[PDB]
Amino acid sequence: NIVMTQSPKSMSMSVGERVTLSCKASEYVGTYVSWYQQKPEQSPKLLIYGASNRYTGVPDRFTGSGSATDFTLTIGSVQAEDLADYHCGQSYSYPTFGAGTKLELK
Amino acid sequence: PEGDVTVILNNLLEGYDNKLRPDIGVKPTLIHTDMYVNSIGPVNAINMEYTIDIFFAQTWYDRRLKFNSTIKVLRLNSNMVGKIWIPDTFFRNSKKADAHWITTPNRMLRIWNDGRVLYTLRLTIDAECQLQLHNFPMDEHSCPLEFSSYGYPREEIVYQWKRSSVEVGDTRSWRLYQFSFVGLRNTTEVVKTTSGDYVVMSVYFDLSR
Amino acid sequence: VQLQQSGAELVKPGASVKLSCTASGFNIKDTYMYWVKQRPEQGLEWIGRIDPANGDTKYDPKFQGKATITTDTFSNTAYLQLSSLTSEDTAVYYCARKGLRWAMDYWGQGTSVTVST
Amino acid sequence: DNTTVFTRILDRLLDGYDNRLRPGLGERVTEVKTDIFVTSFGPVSDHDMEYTIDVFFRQSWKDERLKFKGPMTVLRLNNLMASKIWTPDTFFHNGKKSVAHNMTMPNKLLRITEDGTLLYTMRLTVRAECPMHLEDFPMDAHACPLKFGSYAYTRAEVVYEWTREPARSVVVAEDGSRLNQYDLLGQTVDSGIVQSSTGEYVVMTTHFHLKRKIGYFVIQTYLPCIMTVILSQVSFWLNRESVPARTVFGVTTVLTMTTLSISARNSLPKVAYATAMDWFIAVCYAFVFSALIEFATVNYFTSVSKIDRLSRIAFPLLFGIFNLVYWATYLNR
Amino acid sequence: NNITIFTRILDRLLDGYDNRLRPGLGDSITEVFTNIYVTSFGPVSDTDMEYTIDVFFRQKWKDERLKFKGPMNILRLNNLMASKIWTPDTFFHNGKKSVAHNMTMPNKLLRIQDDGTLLYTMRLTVQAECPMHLEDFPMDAHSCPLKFGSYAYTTSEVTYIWTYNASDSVQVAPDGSRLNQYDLLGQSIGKETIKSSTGEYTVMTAHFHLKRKIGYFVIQTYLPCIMTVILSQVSFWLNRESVPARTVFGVTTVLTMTTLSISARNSLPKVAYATAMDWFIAVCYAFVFSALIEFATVNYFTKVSKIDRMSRIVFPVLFGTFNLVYWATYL
Amino acid sequence: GNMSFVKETVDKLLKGYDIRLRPDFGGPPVCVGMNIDIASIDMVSEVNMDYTLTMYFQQYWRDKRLAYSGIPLNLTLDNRVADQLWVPDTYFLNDKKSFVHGVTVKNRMIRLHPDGTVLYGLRITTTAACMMDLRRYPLDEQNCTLEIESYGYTTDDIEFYWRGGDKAVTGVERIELPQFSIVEHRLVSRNVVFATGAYPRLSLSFRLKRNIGYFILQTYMPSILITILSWVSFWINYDASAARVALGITTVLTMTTINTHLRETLPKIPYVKAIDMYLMGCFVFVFLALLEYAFVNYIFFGRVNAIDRWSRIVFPFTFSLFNLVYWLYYV
Amino acid sequence: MSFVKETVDKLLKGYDIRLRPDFGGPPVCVGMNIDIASIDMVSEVNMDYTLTMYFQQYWRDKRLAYSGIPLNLTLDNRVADQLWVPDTYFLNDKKSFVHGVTVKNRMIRLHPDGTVLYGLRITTTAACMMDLRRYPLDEQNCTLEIESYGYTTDDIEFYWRGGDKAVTGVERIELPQFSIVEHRLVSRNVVFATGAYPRLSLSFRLKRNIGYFILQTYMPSILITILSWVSFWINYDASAARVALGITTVLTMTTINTHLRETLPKIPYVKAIDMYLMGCFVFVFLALLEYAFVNYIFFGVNAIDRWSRIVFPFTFSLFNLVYWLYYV
Ligand SMILES: *[C@@H]1O[C@H](CO)[C@@H](O[C@@H]2O[C@H](CO)[C@@H](O[C@@H]3O[C@H](CO[C@H]4O[C@H](CO)[C@@H](O)[C@H](O[C@H]5O[C@H](CO)[C@@H](O)[C@H](O)[C@@H]5O)[C@@H]4O)[C@@H](O)[C@H](O)[C@@H]3O)[C@H](O)[C@H]2NC(C)=O)[C@H](O)[C@H]1NC(C)=O
Ligand SMILES: CCCCCCCC(=O)OC[C@H](COP(=O)(O)O[C@@H]1[C@H](O)[C@H](O)[C@@H](OP(=O)(O)O)[C@H](OP(=O)(O)O)[C@H]1O)OC(=O)CCCCCCC
Ligand SMILES: CCCCCCCC(=O)OC[C@H](COP(=O)(O)O[C@@H]1[C@H](O)[C@H](O)[C@@H](OP(=O)(O)O)[C@H](OP(=O)(O)O)[C@H]1O)OC(=O)CCCCCCC
Ligand SMILES: *[C@@H]1O[C@H](CO)[C@@H](O[C@@H]2O[C@H](CO)[C@@H](O[C@@H]3O[C@H](CO)[C@@H](O)[C@H](O)[C@@H]3O)[C@H](O)[C@H]2NC(C)=O)[C@H](O)[C@H]1NC(C)=O
Ligand SMILES: *[C@@H]1O[C@H](CO)[C@@H](O[C@@H]2O[C@H](CO)[C@@H](O[C@@H]3O[C@H](CO)[C@@H](O)[C@H](O)[C@@H]3O)[C@H](O)[C@H]2NC(C)=O)[C@H](O)[C@H]1NC(C)=O
Ligand SMILES: *[C@@H]1O[C@H](CO)[C@@H](O[C@@H]2O[C@H](CO)[C@@H](O)[C@H](O)[C@H]2NC(C)=O)[C@H](O)[C@H]1NC(C)=O
Ligand SMILES: *[C@@H]1O[C@H](CO)[C@@H](O)[C@H](O)[C@H]1NC(C)=O
Repeated sequence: NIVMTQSPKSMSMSVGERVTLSCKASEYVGTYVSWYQQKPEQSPKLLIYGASNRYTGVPDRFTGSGSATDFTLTIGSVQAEDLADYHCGQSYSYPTFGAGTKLELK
Repeated sequence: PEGDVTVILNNLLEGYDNKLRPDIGVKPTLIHTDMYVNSIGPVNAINMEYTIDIFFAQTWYDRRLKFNSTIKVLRLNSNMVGKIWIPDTFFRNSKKADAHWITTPNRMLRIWNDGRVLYTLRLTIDAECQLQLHNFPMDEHSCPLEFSSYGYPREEIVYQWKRSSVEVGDTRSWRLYQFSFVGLRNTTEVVKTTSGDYVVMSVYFDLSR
Repeated sequence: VQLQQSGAELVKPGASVKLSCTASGFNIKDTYMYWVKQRPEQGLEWIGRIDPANGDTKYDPKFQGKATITTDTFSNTAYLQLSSLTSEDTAVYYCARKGLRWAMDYWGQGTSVTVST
Repeated sequence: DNTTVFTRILDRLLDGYDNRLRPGLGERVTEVKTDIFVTSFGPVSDHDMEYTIDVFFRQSWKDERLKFKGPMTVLRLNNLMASKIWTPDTFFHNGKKSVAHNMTMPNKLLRITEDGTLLYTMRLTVRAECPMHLEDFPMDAHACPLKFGSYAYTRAEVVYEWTREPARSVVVAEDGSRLNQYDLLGQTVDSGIVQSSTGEYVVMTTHFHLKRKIGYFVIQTYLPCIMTVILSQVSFWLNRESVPARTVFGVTTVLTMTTLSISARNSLPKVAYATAMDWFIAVCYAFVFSALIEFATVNYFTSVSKIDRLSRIAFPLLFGIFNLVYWATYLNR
Repeated sequence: NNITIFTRILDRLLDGYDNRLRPGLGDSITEVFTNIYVTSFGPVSDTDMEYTIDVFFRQKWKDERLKFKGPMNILRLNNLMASKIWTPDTFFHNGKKSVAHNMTMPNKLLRIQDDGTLLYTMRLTVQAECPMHLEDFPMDAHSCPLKFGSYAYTTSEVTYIWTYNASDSVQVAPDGSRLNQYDLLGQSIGKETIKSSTGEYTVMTAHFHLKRKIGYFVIQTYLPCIMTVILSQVSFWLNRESVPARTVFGVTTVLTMTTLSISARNSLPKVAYATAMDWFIAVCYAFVFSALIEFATVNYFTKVSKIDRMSRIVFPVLFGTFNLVYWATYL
Repeated sequence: GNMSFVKETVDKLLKGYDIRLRPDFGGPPVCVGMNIDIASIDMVSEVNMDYTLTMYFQQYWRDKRLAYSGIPLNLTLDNRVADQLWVPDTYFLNDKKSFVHGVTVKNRMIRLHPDGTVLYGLRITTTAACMMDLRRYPLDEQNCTLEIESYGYTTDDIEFYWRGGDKAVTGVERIELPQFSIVEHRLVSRNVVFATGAYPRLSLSFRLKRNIGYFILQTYMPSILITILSWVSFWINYDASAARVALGITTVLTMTTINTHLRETLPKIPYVKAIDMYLMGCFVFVFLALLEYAFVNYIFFGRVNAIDRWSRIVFPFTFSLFNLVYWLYYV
Repeated sequence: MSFVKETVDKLLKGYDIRLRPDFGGPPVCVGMNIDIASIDMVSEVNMDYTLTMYFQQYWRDKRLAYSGIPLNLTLDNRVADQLWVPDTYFLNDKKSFVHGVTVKNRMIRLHPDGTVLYGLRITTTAACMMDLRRYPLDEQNCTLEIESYGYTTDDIEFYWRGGDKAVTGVERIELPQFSIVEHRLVSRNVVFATGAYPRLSLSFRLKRNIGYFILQTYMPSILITILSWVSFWINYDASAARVALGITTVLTMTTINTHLRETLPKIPYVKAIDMYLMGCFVFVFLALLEYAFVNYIFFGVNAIDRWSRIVFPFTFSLFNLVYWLYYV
C-alpha cells in the first residue's frame, strides 16, 4: 500500500504571492502523481497530470516539480478564483490520496 | 489517414524512378549532413579500432516530391525509404558496421511540401583509428570518421556539414575508459580515386589518455 | 466528456443501495472506471477499478467484500452495489475515468449517500 | 467453403488499407499501450557494461480501419498479417544488438478484436547498455536501465502508456533467473519526454535493481589475501639467525601479493579510479612490506629481539583493526 | 538476334514448368550422379572432433522437361536459372556448418545440355564431424568421414550414384593442404542405405584417412618431461649433507611436472579415459617423486648412502627400459 | 501423363489456400504430433550455461484443405512449398541462437499424405539455455531441458502431443558426450498460462551426470600429491631451516596457483563447490604443516623430536579422515 | 530527366539477365582493378590474412548502349540485380562480405557505349598457407586467387586493366609485424574437370619485422644464458646458491619455451626460434651438469672452473655467429 502526506494542513495568504505545496510518498512513485482541486460543493478537476506537465485549460501560474519521493505544487500568484483545497494523488500503484490542504483568503 | 494523405503518396510515387538521383543532368545534388553521437564505445588499442553509435541524419531536395496541400510535413515510417531515392553514403574507414532492425528498422523519413527530404537512421560503426605507441600510455589521438558517396562523384553529389554538424551526448556514461573526450573538429575535402573525384566529410575526435 | 450520476438517496442501515454513473461522449471499453470515497471535510479514498474489456475488477483491501461493480456496455453506465452498508458510511461518491498519465481527468457531479432516520 | 467467410473478411480489411500511415493521422494521437513480460533476465557482462534480457514485448493500440463483424470477436491471426498493417516503430534507446527470434516461424503474434483493438507481442533478446559505477566493487549495486520509445513519431503523433498499473506492468518470471553473479531485487518503471533536434519524443524507462553477491570474491581474492598476510606475519615467530628462511617468507608473500593484485583486475574494465577491492589489496600490499622491512631491520641489528617481540602482537592487531573497519564501512552502506 | 533465339529457348522451357515436382516424379526415380573436388582440406581441429573441407560438389541428373532443340549443345547459364528449376536437396548428414560463398556472385554453375542432362556444381565449406578416440594419443590415425544424401526423397524417389569409378569420383587437389598436425593418406568411398524415421535413404559416404605427425608433441611435451627427469637424477650425484640444494632439486622438479601435467592436457578434449600421453607423464612424475623420497630416506639416515650409489645406476636404467617399452609398444 | 495430373492436383490444392488461417479456424483445435531424432548434443559449456543440440525436428498435423484422392502415393514436394502452406509457429522458449542448415539448400522436408496429413521436418541446430547448479561440481548431475511451445495459438487453437508415446525421441542412446553421460531422458506435456492465454508445451529433458576420471587425472591427483609433499618436511631435521621453509612455501604457492588456475574456467558463482572445498581443505592442511614447523622453530630457537614424531603420525591419519568424509558425503 | 528515364527504361526492357553479352559469339573481356584499402591483419594461427579492397570490374554489354544522353549515367546499385554482372569469385576466400551501410557499397556506372563500370568494397579473409621453418626471420607469399566459376575461357576472359598499375594501395598498407616488399600480378588459365577457366592472381611478399622478437624473446633468452655463467664465479662449497642459479635458469628456459609455443599452430617441424631456445637450453643444462660434476670430482676443481669460465662465453658466441649468419 502507498500513503501520501500533504503538509501543512491549512494556510492563509492574500492575493498575489508565492505558495509551495508539499506531497511526500511512502516509497518510490516515478512520475504519476496527480494534483486535484476541490471547490466546495462542486466536482474535482485535474491540475497537473504526471509530474510537471500542465493540463489543458488551467492557468500557467500552476506548476509542479517531480522526483522519486517528494512532489511540490507551486503557484506564482494566488488569485481570487483559487478557493479550493488541493489533493495529491498517485498512480504508480493502485491509486491513493492525501488528506488535502485547505486555504483561505483575508 | 483521411484519404488526402493517401492520394498525396500515390501521386508522389507514380512515375517515380528511384534509380536516378534528383537533377540527374542539371546540377549536383546538395546533401546536408547532421550527426548526433550517442556513445563512443571501447577503443581497442590492440586492433586500432573503436566503436561509435550515432544518429546519422541527411537532408537533400527532390523536386519530384513537391506537393501542394494543407499538410506541411509528411512524417513517415521506414517503409517509404525503399521506394524513394536514397544517397549511397558509406563510411570509408569502417571495418564493420550495421544498423538496428528491432522492432522496426530504425529509420525516419520526413518529406516537406517544397521537396525537402529528411532521412535519419541509427548506426553503429567499428571504425579504424590510427594509434601511435610512442610515449604510450601518455599519448593523444585524433580518431577520424570519414564518409562519402560510393558511386556518385563530385559533380553528382556534394556533401555539406549542417550548423550543428556533430552533437555529443552526456559524455559521462561513455565508455572512454583510458581517454577523455577533449573535443571535435569537422572537416571536408575532395579525394581523387580511379572512379573520379569524391567529396569526403571527416569528423575527428580528440582523445587524451 | 460529460459524466452523469443519479441523485441522492436516503437508506436505512443494514439495507442495500444501487448507484449508477452514466458516461456520455466516450465508450467504456477502452478506459478504466475509477470510483472513490469522499468523506466530508476529509481526503479522497479509492475503492475499486473496472476493466470492461474482460470484466476484471480489483478493489481496495479495506473495502473487500463491501462493494461490487457491474458494468453494462449497452447502457453506457456502471453500477454500484453496497451490500452490508452501515450508518458510518455517510459520504459523497464520485465517478472518474483513467486520464492521460493514469490521472483522473473527467469527474462526475457526485452523489451523496445519507444513512439516518 | 467454411473458411471462405474468414478469407472474405481479411481481404476486405486490407482492401484500401494504407500501412504507411498511423491510425488517426488527422484526428487524434495513436496511444500505444505496452507491457513487458521478462522470461529470463540473462547474465550481466561487467566487462562490456551490458545485460542480456529476454522479453515478451507486448504492445496494444487502436485502429478504426480494421473493425470487422464476424462469427467470432477476436481474430488470432497468423504472423504475416502483421507486416501488412501499421505497427509502431518502437526501438530501444540504450540497446546495442537485440535479436528478434525467428525459429521456426517468426516469434510474433497478432490478435485483432472486433471493435478495432489490436495486440501485437514480440519475443526479443535485448543486449542493452547498463552504465555502472564500479567504485564500491565488489559490494556495489546497479540499476540497469532499459529505455524504449518511438523513433520517427513525435509526442504529438504516438504517445506510449502502460497497459496495467505501472507497478504491475513489468513482470519477471520466477524460473528465469540467469544471473549468476548479481541478484535481482526488483523493477521500477517511469515515463518522460526526451528532447531531440527533430522533436520531442515520449520515452519509456524501466530500471532493474541489481545487487552483486560477494561470495565469489571472498573465496577468490579476500581469503587468499588474508591468508597471505598471515603467511607474512608468521615470519616474526622464527629466529633472527635464519636469514635465508625468513627471506623466503619475505619474497614469496609479496610476490604472491602482486600476482593477486594483477589477477584481481582482469575481470574488471580498464577503470581509471580505484575500487574498494583495490583499497583492500593495497593496504594488504602494505603489510607485507611492513613485515619485510621489519626483517631487514632485525637482520641489520643481528638473544631474541624487541622488534620481533613487538611485531608478533602489533601486526596481527593493526590488521584486525583495519579488517574490522573496512567491512563495517562497506557492508552497511 | 542470337540472344533473342536463346531467350525464346530458355523461356519456352520455363513455361508450364513446376519446380515443386521432381523429374520423373510419377513415372520413375531421379538418379543424381555425384562427385567431389577437394580443392583444399581444412585443418582437423582435435579439441572439438571436427574437420573442415572445401569441395566443388558437382551433381548431375536428367530432366526430360528441359530438352532444347537449338543451335547450341550445352547452355552455360548463370545462378538465377538454378532457383527456377528442380535441384536435388543434397545435405551432409555429418555436417555442423557450411559456407556457400556467394562473393561476388553466388559460386554455382548450371549447364543444361540438349538431351536433358543438367550439370549443377557448387562451392562449399563443409565443417563435418569426425568421431575421435584418443586412446593412442598422439600416435592416433583417424579416418574422418563425410556422409551426404537426400533429405526428403527416399530410395523410392532419388538414388544417388558416384559418376566415374567409385575409386576416382572423390578427387583431392595437389597443392590443397591446410593440414598441419596430420597428413592425407588416402580416400575411400561407399554407398549404404540408412533406415530413418521417415523411410530408407540412399546415403553416400567417403572416408579420408589421416595420421597424426608426432613431431609437435615431442618438442613441447615429451622432451620437457624427459629432460626434467634427467635433471631430477642430478640429486643423486651431490653431497649427502647438502640438504637445501637437493631439496630445491626435488621441490622444483615436482612443481614443474605438475605444471607440465596441467599444460599438456590443454587444447585437448575433456575425455573420460587416460591417454598414452597421460601414461607417460604419470610414470615420469612417479620417478621424480621417488627420487625426492630416496633423498628423504637419505636425510633420515644421516649423521655416502650405499642407497645413493645404487640409485645412480638403477634409476637411469629403469627410465631407459621404460622408454624402450613405451616407444616400441606404441610405435 | 502422371506428372501433369500431379501438377494439376498440386495447383488445385494451392488455389485459394489462405496461409493466414489455420486449419479448422472456426472449429476445434488442430492436433500437432511431434517426434525428434537427435543427431548429436554438441559442447555443454558451464561458462555460458547452455548446450548446443542438433535434431531432426518433425511435426505432424492434418489439414483438410490439402486432401487429394487421385494420386495413390505420398507426394513429397520441393522444400520451397513450405512457404505457401500453413505451418505452426513453434518456438523454443530457452533458445539463445538457432538456425536451420542451408547447405546445399534449406534443410526442410515437406510431404503431403493423401488424407491431408502434413509431414513437416526440419534439421535444426539450437543452443538451448540450461541453468546449472554447480554445488557438487564436479561430482554433480545436471538437468537440461528444451522447452517447446506454440507462440501465437492458444489451447483453443492448437494441441501438442508426442507422437509415438515415449518412442518419439530416438537417438539419445547413441550420443557420445566427451565429459558427461546421458542417464535418462523424459517427455512432459504441459499447459502453461500467460497473461495472453493458455498455451500448450512439450518438454524434452535429459539428466547428465559427469564422468569424473578427467578430474582425478587433472586436479585431484595433483592436489593430493602436494599434501603428501608437505609431510616430507617432518622427516627433515629441525636445524635445516631453509629446506623446510622452502618446501612449505612451495607447497602453499602450488596450492594457491592450482586454486587460481582452476577457478578461471568457471563462472563467477557466489557459492562454494565440492572441488573448492577439497582444495581449501588441502590448503588448510599445508598451512597447518607450515604452522607446525613454525611452532617447532619457536619452541626450540625461542625458548622437538616428540612433536615431530607426533605430527608425522597425526597428519597422514587426519588427511585420510578428511578423504573418507569427503568421498562418502559427495558420492 | 524525362529523356534519361525513358532511356533507363528502354535499356532495361527485354534485358535477359540469364544470358551473358555475346552469348552465341566471342567471349566477353572483364578487365579488373583492385584498390587495396588496408590489409586488416595476417594471423599465423588460422593461417589467413584479411584484405579490404575496392574491387572494380570492366566489361562491355551492347544491350546497355545509349546515344542521346551525352554523360556517363551512374545508376543506383539497385540496378545491379537487373543487369548481367560477371561471376568472379576469389578461390582462397574463407569468408567475405560487402558493407551494406548506409546502403550496399556497390557502384554501377553505365558509360555511353554499353561499357559497365561495376565496383564493390569487399573484405576477404583469404587463406594463405605459411612455411614457418625460418620463423621469425621468415618471409611469406600470400595470394588472392580470382577466377570465373561458371563461364569458361571461351565464355569469359579476364585481364589486369592497367597491367602492374591495377593493384594500387599496396605500398601504404601497413600490417603491424610484416612489411609488404613486393606485389606481382599473374594471369593464370587453371583447368578443372569442367573446362579451362580464366584466373587473375594477386600475390604479396611479406617479410617480418624482427625487432619485436628481439625485444620479446631473443633478449630474455640470451640474458638467462649470461645468468647461468654467474655460477662459475661462485665457490664450489656453496652448493645451495649454485643449484639455485641452475634451476631458475633451466625452469626459466623451459617456461619461456612453453610460453612461446602456445601462440603458434601445432606444426610438426622445428622453427629457427625453437632451435635458438633449444640451443640455449642445451647450454644451461650443460652449466648445471658442470657444477654438479665439480661437486662430485671433489665431494665423491679450480682448473675446471677457470676453464669452463673461458669456454662457455666463447662457445655460445660461436653458436650466435653460426645462427645469425645462416638464418640471415
Ligand atoms: C550472400 O549471402 C548472404 C546470406 O548468407 C546475403 O545476406 C543477405 O543480404 C540481404 C541484403 O542486405 C538481406 O536482406 C535485407 O535484410 C535486412 C535485415 O537484415 C538484418 O538481419 C539479417 C539477419 O540476421 C542480417 O544478415 C543483416 O546483416 C546484413 O546487413 C547489415 C547492414 O546492411 C550488415 O552490417 C551485415 O554485415 C549484413 O550484411 C541485417 O542485420 C532487411 O531489413 C532488408 O529489408 C532486407 O531483407 C538479407 O537479410 C541477408 N541475409 C542474411 C540471412 O544474412 C548476401 O546478400 C549475399 N551476398 C551476395 C548475394 O552477394
Ligand atoms: C617496522 C619497524 C621499524 C623500526 C625501525 C627502527 C628500529 C630500531 O630503532 O631498532 C633499534 C633497537 C634494536 O633492538 P633489538 O632488540 O632488535 O636489537 C638489540 C640491540 O641492538 C641491542 O643494543 C643489542 O645489545 P648490545 O647493546 O649490542 O649488547 C641486542 O643484542 P643482544 O642483547 O642479543 O646481545 C640486540 O638484539 O630497537 C629498539 O630500540 C626498539 C624500537 C621499537 C620501534 C617501534 C616498533 C613497533
Ligand atoms: C629408494 C630408496 C628407499 C630407501 C628405503 C630405506 C633404505 C634403508 O633402510 O637402507 C638402509 C641403509 C641406509 O644406508 P645409508 O648409507 O643411507 O646409511 C648408512 C647406514 O645407516 C649404516 O647402518 C651406517 O653405519 P653404522 O651401522 O652406523 O656403522 C652408516 O653410517 P655413516 O656412514 O653415516 O657413518 C650410514 O651412512 O642402506 C642399506 O642397507 C642398503 C640399501 C640399498 C638401497 C639401494 C637403492 C634402493
Ligand atoms: C528436470 O526437471 C523437471 C522439473 O523442472 C522435471 O520435470 C518434471 O517431471 C515430472 C515427472 O514426469 C513431472 O511430474 C508429473 O506431473 C504430472 C502433472 O499432471 C503428473 O500427472 C505425473 O504423474 C507426474 O507426477 C513434473 O510435472 C515435471 N515438472 C516440470 C515439467 O516442471 C524433469 O523430469 C527433470 N528431468 C529429468 C530427466 O528427470
Ligand atoms: C608466390 O608464389 C607464386 C607461385 O606459387 C608466384 O607466382 C609465379 O610467378 C612467376 C613470375 O611471374 C610466374 O612465372 C611466369 O610464368 C609465365 C607462364 O607463361 C611465363 O611466361 C613468365 O615468363 C614467368 O616465368 C609463375 O607462373 C607464377 N606461378 C604461379 C602463379 O603458380 C608468385 O610470384 C609468388 N609471389 C611473389 C610476390 O613473388
Ligand atoms: C525469418 O523467418 C521468415 C519466415 O520463415 C523468413 O521470411 C522468408 O524469407 C524468404 C527470403 O526473403 C522469402 O522468400 C519468404 O517468402 C519469407 N517468408 C516465408 C513465409 O518464408 C525470413 O527471411 C527469416 N529471417 C532470417 C533472419 O532469415
Ligand atoms: C564545420 O562545422 C561548422 C559548424 O557547423 C560549419 O560552419 C563549417 O562550415 C564546417 N566546415 C569545416 C570548417 O570543415
